[PDB]
Amino acid sequence: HHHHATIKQRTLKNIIRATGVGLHSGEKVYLTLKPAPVDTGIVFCRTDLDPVVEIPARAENVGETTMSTTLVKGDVKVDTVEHLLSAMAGLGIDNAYVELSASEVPIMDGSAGPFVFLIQSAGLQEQEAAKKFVRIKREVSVEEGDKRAVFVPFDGFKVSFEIDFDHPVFRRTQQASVDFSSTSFVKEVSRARTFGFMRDIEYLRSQNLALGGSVENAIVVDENRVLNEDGLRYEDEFVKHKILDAIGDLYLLGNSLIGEFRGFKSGHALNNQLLRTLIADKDAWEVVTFEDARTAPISYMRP
Ligand SMILES: CC(C)([C@H](NC(=O)c1ccc(C#CC#CCCO)cc1)C(=O)NO)S(=O)(=O)CC1COC1
Ligand SMILES: [Mg+2]
Repeated sequence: HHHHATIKQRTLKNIIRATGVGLHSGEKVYLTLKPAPVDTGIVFCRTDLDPVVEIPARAENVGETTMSTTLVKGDVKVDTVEHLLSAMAGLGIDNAYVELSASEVPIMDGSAGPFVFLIQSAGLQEQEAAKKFVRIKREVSVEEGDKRAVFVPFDGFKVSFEIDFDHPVFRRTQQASVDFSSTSFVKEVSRARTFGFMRDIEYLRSQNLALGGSVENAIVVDENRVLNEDGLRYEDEFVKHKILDAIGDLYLLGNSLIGEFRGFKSGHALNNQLLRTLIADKDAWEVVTFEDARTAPISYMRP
């Protein structure tokens, strides 16, 4: 028959298994993504510990936001969740358990591409409960110096980002806007790899960071050019990756957004400051569901 269909929560149809290396720790890590019940959200599970330590991927659990987005509970951390969370958000996955055998999510090829491929191969499962969205109803802005991150009301979901690197590799706009109620996360953004400049990578290594980085999982830039012999996947890959990171960091809200995000030189730390300010300002957002997908401002691929 023909009639209104609620937009439903989604989990995984099948389990996903992957093995990789942490970008910063260099450690080998085994990843298992599992389906989860309605209203679970995304939950990270350190299965190398006894007992297993579980950390919901929510803004309140964000520890340090230095080089990557890190979740903390007591003395236990899960590092670099942003790229996997970007894949979850981009495919509309509400509920899943993410089991990790080590403290850091594997970096894969530096983008969300391998995650979206593994998830879409396994397939998604719609669940018998309405999907909840957080709708921006007032402008919310956080700044620190010359960095800015803002939420604005928008009947859809749209992310804009601008970076301002003074570096010969950008002699480029350093700006991109993507409307995901219109274009596709998989198409526009998922394949954008992380990047680092050699000067900063050298410092990071001296601090026991970036230990797993290489041309196999990152765009590596020296003082003048990209060192990866096979080049860039997009002419604006750097700023597309900033958008990927933003989508992942924003999914620490625990629900998909109906609104617009605008980032100027933002990063994990300011992104999370923006989420904490939004959450505290309950006049600026509300939780909504859609009983008829045909009238909703957002749509999703077939599962
Ligand atoms: C883009 C970022 C937002 C971020 N990437 C990292 O932290 C990172 C660090 C090291 C490496 C590496 C390597 C190597 C090698 C072999 C040669 O020896 C890659 C990526 C991110 O994607 N977070 O999600 S960044 O902060 O701008 C990254 C700075 C550092 O310069 C710019
Ligand atoms: Mg990143």
